[PDB]
Amino acid sequence: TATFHRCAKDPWRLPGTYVVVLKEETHLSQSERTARRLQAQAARRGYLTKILHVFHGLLPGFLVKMSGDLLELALKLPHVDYIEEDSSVFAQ
Amino acid sequence: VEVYLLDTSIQSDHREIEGRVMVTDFENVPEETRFHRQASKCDSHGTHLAGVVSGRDAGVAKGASMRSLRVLNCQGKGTVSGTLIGLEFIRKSQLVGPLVVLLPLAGGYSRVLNAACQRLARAGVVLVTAAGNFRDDACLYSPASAPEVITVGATNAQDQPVGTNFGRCVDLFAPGEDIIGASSDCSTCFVSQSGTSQAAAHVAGIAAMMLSAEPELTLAELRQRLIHFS
Repeated sequence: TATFHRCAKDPWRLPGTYVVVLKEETHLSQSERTARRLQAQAARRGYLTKILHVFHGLLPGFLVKMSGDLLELALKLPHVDYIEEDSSVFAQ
Repeated sequence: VEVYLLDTSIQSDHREIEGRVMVTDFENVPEETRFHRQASKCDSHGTHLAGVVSGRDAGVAKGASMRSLRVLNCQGKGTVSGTLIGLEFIRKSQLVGPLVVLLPLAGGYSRVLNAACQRLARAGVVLVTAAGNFRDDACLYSPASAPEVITVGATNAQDQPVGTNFGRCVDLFAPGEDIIGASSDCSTCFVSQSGTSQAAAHVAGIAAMMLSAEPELTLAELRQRLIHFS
């Protein structure tokens, strides 16, 4: 049921870094377990991952640097609400 | 009331804003010529906007207390993830009076950036953002497209659109053409700049004053008053 989101403006996309947003009320301990499952499943498939940040307080989830090849796998993790590819913002 | 600014680095000791901005610990920017990486250039955008809000000679809310977070690099570029982590930093600071959060930046429509802004608005934070300078529908950009954020387009003295984004996602238009404000070229320098960032900073200054006079003023009441006085 989790969906993937990316910037519609192709020049502003930043593939390779993703915000994994977990369902509302997901506890910090579960966000850490979900990130650990992603890293282990990606390693079993021969991919390197790095957790850059763990979110808690505003939205639950984490920021991960990984190949976009892992998106189908990451979208199947049960606590995932949605995954968004990073993108650029600019001074107006 | 405090105005949080998520933007470039600031020249905090420029005479126009000296004493107003408490630079926070927050910095999350993407990687950075030598001329364009000098402090006077890195600091340009945020220093001008801190002046529009709080500046002694040219501020809308002269003397306002501000806090700055660095989410844009020397070229004015940031990421959705860095901006998100900055918004989380503000939420953590709030959990430990009224708050105005000024986001004078835009990217493409982002589900997570809109969701983070929505969570802050649900907690009682007043967020103000630039509509964007793409002569396009603001609903295609973020945080402009978030209904919980006050999205500000730019007009001139004759109420004509400055170009500015427009449409159903723009809550109001405010002055954004040739706005005189602090220039980081030198400690007493001033420069005129145009854009929806300047218009959003004007509205943040108006909001800060309204909230100082009426601390129990909610976002829903405030929003309609700002839209009316535009």
